[PDB]
Amino acid sequence: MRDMEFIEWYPRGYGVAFKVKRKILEEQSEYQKIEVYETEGFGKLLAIDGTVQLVTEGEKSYHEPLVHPAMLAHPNPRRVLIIGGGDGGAIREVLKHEEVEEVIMVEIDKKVIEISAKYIGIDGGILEKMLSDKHEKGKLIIGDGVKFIEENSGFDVIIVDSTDPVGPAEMLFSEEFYKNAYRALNDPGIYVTQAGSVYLFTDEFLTAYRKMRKVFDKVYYYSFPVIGYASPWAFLVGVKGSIDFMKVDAEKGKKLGLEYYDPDKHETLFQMPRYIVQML
Amino acid sequence: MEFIEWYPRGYGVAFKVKRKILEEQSEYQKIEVYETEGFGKLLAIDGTVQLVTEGEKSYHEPLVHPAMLAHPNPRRVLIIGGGDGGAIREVLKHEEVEEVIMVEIDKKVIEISAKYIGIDGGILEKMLSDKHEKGKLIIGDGVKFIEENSGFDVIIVDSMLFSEEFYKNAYRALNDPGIYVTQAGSVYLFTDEFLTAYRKMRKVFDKVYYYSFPVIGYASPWAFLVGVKGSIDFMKVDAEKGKKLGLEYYDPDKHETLFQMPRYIVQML
Ligand SMILES: CSC[C@H]1O[C@@H](n2cnc3c(N)ncnc32)[C@H](O)[C@@H]1O
Ligand SMILES: N=C(N)NCCCCNCCCN
Repeated sequence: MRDMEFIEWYPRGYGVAFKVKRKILEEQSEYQKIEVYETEGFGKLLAIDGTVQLVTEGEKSYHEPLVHPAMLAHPNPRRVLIIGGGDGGAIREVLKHEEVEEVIMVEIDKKVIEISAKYIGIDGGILEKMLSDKHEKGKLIIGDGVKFIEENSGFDVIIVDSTDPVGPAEMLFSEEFYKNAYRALNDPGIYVTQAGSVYLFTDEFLTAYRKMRKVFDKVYYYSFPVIGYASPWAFLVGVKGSIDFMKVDAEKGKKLGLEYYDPDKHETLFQMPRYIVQML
Repeated sequence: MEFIEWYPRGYGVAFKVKRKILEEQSEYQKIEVYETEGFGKLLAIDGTVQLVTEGEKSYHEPLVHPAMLAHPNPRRVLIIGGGDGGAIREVLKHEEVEEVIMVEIDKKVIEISAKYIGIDGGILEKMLSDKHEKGKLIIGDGVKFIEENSGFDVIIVDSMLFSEEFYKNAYRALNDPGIYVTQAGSVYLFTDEFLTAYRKMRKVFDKVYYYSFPVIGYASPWAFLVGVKGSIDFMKVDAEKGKKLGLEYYDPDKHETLFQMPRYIVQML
């Protein structure tokens, strides 16, 4: 092979591969291994513990479906909480909603933020302001999201944009966490989290769904073809109050200028292989 | 050992492989079979994945059933390509089918699939001997075939098959009502090809539809295009007939979710 190659291997021996121009950096923080590559045709790739977090040319296919469905389904998302999202893509999308007054971002690994702000740069300067407490609506907090949620409440929308549930993110998918998360939501409130590869992390998705189903008033599932991840990726939604996640404010969405998630066709967001639906 | 198919922009689909089973150069292309570690056998043509046996239904179901279930009475069906037999197997799951003609250019693909892949449930063997009750195999070019054949309730393309002339003939070959459906490539990596086909079909068919589905074995999602003749509303399918199929991937009860498609692509139509 004349050029480099980055591959993330998934269960069953399936791999997502990218031709790369070079490796920009590798750093071992106290929590995980953070790496950055310059891909041949998808911009920069950020990886944590060998798993793709994003590719700069395509990351909107993940941040849009992760953020906007919930934000557009909530009648008035004024106070938002983001757990993880060290790269700033999620908060960037959240801040597109005028109703937003405050967004608290809890990241456990500050190195991810520093590295993203310096080498990824999809946040459009948001992370730097966050790092120096100079952002008007965003407030950065370095710590574990599980602990935070155990001591904080009052959120219209909670967005969990963490790594896979293995390292420090594992408890973000625990029964007790969902209890605290539900309690932390306002009425009406909405909780959303990425839930793994539909086809290869099916157990992760099913497990989290059943746990959320025992806590939230209503639990929804959906999927979206995320560029850079085994496709498609699943998302789980937990609602408190009278929120009809089956409906979103299309007019507010039109103002977002989205490229991937289509709020006008919100009903198509719920695609899911039949065999999996039958297991719910 | 690994098998990787590379797509535009250096994106790759990779499978860990246990062993290579066969390599044969037919008169048309190079055909290879590998046994993967966790996805069954992989049929590769000129280095491209035709299918992996543990996942191919994720492609053959959405390719076939939506159109078969949207049509009021699919008695006579045409399939262009589908040498692996996955499509014909799915078509024959519909009781209304009285005849299905399969037109394949490379006989070697059929023989290798029948012997080394075998997802077709023995259908290919019968057809290779001209002994299947409903299916009829024809070795030739689908383009020339549709130039002189008509009377199909459903036409499925699973293989010049995206030219306006071809689409005109395909439309003429359809009964009224009739449905034409074709796979249209990787949504994200072959966007231009998908758009080009969509536009040519719009100039020919009474109604044109598009949809996508998460396929295992290829850069996902995969796009599909539908051309209709007559009063068929592709946005509706017979859910009751769908239940009898026992599908694993395509969900007839949630047919509205079949039309997922990235926003920027819809805007370019
Ligand atoms: C890279 S985008 C997602 C982020 O989630 C962060 N993360 C993982 N686990 C937790 C946790 N328990 N609390 C807060 N943030 C987390 C990771 O450090 C990563 O930067
Ligand atoms: N195996 C994987 N590729 N897992 C990806 C985990 C979900 C994205 N983490 C957040 C990164 C984007 N903000």
